Amino acid sequence: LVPRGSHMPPRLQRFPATASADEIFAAFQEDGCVVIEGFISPEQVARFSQEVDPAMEKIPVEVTNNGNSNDRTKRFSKCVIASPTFRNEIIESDLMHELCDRVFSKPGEGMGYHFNDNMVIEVQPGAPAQRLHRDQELYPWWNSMGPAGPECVINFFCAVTPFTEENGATRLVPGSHLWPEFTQINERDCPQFGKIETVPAIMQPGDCYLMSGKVIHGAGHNATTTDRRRALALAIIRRELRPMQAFSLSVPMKLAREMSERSQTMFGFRSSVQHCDVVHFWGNDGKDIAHHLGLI
Amino acid sequence: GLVPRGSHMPLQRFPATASADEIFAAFQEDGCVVIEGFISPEQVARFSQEVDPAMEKIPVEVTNNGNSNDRTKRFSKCVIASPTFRNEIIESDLMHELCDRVFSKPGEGMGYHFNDNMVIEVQPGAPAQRLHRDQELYPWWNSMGPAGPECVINFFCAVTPFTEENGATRLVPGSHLWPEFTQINERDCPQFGKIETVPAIMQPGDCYLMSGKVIHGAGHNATTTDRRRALALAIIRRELRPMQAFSLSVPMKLAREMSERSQTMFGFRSHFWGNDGKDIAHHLGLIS
Ligand SMILES: O=C(O)CCC(=O)C(=O)O
Ligand SMILES: O=C(O)CCC(=O)C(=O)O
Ligand SMILES: [Fe+3]
Ligand SMILES: [Fe+3]
Repeated sequence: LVPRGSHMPPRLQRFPATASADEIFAAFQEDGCVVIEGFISPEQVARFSQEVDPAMEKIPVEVTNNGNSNDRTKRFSKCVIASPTFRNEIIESDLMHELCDRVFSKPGEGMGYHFNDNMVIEVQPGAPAQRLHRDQELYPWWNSMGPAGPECVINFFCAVTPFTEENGATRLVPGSHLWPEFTQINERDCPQFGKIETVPAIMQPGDCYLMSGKVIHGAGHNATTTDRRRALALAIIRRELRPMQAFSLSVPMKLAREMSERSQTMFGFRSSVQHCDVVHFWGNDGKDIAHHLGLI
Repeated sequence: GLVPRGSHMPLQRFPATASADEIFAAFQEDGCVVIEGFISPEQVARFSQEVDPAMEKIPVEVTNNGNSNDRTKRFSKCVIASPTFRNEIIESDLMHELCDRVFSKPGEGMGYHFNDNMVIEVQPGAPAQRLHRDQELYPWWNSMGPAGPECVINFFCAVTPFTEENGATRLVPGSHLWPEFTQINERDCPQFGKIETVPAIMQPGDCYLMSGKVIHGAGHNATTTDRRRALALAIIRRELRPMQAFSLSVPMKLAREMSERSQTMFGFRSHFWGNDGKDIAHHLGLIS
């Protein structure tokens, strides 16, 4: 695309949502991130945006006097409550669960993952760029295991409205999941500070990128005047890690009863069973918590 | 003069009235430490009585299969079953004092919450448990070695007395400072078979605070009638998932009677475990 002799920026691989999960996972392993085009259908993504739009209108845009604050970005996590399309269809992506199993699920131990968050992230016009970071920084000890550590968290980060370089599409650093040392990206700790090359995740509505918690990234500057850049972050963690949202305590049981068993597991309405040499996480005295809740 | 001069020397003891800094210093040195009278004598007796009808309804497995349920009863509904547990035992200021030093960072509130409230009662004849570190439950933790942060700690309280014969836990002090944290088996542990233990001999109300990095295991209960009953207060970093879904099983009535700090321990109160920017205690009806 660029004239010969031009520097070539890093490559984000792209696959259709009809590609095999093995093909997409291979790219995720090589680079730490990969675009899945059509992850959500344009009709599903439009119904979702319409369904969460009243709640987004009620959230005020926060403007502050520190640019390093990551302001002018609306954030909304009650996707299940607000959106039938989200809870009936979006969280039922088999391709999403196929990839989560290839990341998180251990032999004969059931689902190895659950939801960390379901966040609509709408970056307002003029919002400053977000600091470069790894998402596993949320679990502060994880970087110390280096690239040899297991996965903490992954994110299916979906374009709800278009992602462009101008409106603040996430800037990603492919291959940063393989750097020898994982530090915070600051002047004191990161030798490459200020010299780190990123690439934007350009996406159409319904596209998503799957991104390892080991990948350096940061929301871009929204340099536009009118583009509210809407995203949906499906953040998925190991079953042994604590979620950012107490979904089982805020999502009503009426909606829990309508969930598939794997979706109840995702939100903590149903337990999981790990094997330690010769134990339930999130259980109830040896039983699945789903018994006590009436979920059978 | 603690062992005969010339002999090989083979676990410090403090009273609950001692300072948390003194108990924590020994905890840092050895990875475990006894706190005598951690729960008052009348409290542990009320507790034991209060959970005895729960324990009598637990059938005993006689399996010879080598897992931790072979002739060992385990029960986790201590808040539901015991007023003494939820009203007094969990409201120990020292427990929180020590939890703050293990887990909390300045300006960030409580850095810890409950993993489990488990009554463990080793039945007569139960084989000894496998040697393990409690942080094996979070399976990547050993890979960080002794430089890694603290994962889980356990206030392991004697409910009936612990003897060398009825199955008192065998501890390996200082195993939190070994250079490699491995599984403790013949295949993975070069020191297997030569690992030196000390038993945790305790009266009712005593406990030992143990680090999740310390190797240990329950002993064989070679007796005929002694059901060695224990109470394990497993506490984890706030970033880690509990083994019990306490905020879904403990009724809202009892949560309303908890202090703000106990609500946080059970997840009735929230960073992590929030509700779309707000404390989950708001939606639950727990903030004034
Ligand atoms: O909004 C974006 O594009 C990035 C958001 C993000 O990376 C985060 O919130 O951790
Ligand atoms: O019962 C004991 O003495 C030890 C039990 C224990 O360590 C466990 O179940 O994790
Ligand atoms: Fe991020
Ligand atoms: Fe143990």
